[PDB]
Amino acid sequence: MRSIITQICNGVLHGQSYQSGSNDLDKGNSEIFASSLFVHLNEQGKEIKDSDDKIVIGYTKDGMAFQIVVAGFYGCERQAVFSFIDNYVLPLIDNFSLDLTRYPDSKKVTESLIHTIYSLRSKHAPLAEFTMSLCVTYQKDEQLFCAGFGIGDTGIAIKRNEGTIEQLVCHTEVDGFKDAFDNYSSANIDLVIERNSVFNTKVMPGDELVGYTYVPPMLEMTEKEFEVETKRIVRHLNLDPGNFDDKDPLFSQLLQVVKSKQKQLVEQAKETGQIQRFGDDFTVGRLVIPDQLLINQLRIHALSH
Ligand SMILES: [Cl-]
Ligand SMILES: [Cl-]
Ligand SMILES: [Cl-]
Ligand SMILES: [Cl-]
Ligand SMILES: [Cl-]
Ligand SMILES: [Cl-]
Ligand SMILES: [Cl-]
Ligand SMILES: [Cl-]
Ligand SMILES: [Cl-]
Ligand SMILES: [Cl-]
Ligand SMILES: [Cl-]
Ligand SMILES: [Cl-]
Ligand SMILES: [Cl-]
Ligand SMILES: [Cl-]
Ligand SMILES: [Cl-]
Repeated sequence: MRSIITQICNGVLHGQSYQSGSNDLDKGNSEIFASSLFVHLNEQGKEIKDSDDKIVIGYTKDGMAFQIVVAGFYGCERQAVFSFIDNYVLPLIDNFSLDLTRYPDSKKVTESLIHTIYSLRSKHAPLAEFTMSLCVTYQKDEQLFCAGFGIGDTGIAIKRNEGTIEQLVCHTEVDGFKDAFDNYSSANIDLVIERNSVFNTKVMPGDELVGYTYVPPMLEMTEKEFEVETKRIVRHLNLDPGNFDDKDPLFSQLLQVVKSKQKQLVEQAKETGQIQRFGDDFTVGRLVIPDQLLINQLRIHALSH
């Protein structure tokens, strides 16, 4: 492949966490963390399945940064999902960045990419059923932008250099549905796209993108609820920025806030001394937007292989 992958996590073994460390190639700008927040207690309140999440972070051959955040539906399909991302999604990213540069309407470019992903999934990976968000940088008018999307329940937030956190891709919930890259959702792709997230924004070097699968739901807030005709309620869920401040990286603070909450949940759960079951796979990725010097260094690195 031509893209530079600086961090990748293909699931994590039951009972284990994964901490990627930094990659010197991108000066510590990218990292992954992956832990299960699944809590499963017997009647006596004692503790009793591999992760299906995948994150990929890297840079195109042109130095443009991307993050892909994926959560598979079913354990027995995890390899099909993981393979589909490597074989079919990753190779699209360079041309997505180039098209975003070259065409006027980022929304049309992104929509077209989503249709293409659904097409390839149906032609080449029927067992790859998953939710996914992604984003890539691109250069236009001597500025740097970031565009992408999310279908399903994964999220991407950004903490800007001055400290404000905003949501780029929300966790979308649709009454009675599970919108995803799957056979079911592929019957009405444009409706799925309109009720999930597409984004395009200006970014500056040092702005920090944080992608995530599942967070404990009391850490989110409802940014919007709306009715969709096909008579269904859609909710867009954001990371509640009240749990964060301006000083530390958002990746750092998310892991802290989740850990502290999960500690409370596990303690509550044990002390009820009853059956409890809740939580899911938690995987988080960090991508700091590169400056022009690193972008150049990456382009050169990609040439030599
Ligand atoms: Cl471990
Ligand atoms: Cl399963
Ligand atoms: Cl595949
Ligand atoms: Cl590639
Ligand atoms: Cl293209
Ligand atoms: Cl646009
Ligand atoms: Cl857009
Ligand atoms: Cl399709
Ligand atoms: Cl398959
Ligand atoms: Cl430019
Ligand atoms: Cl949003
Ligand atoms: Cl849903
Ligand atoms: Cl449709
Ligand atoms: Cl706030
Ligand atoms: Cl710069």
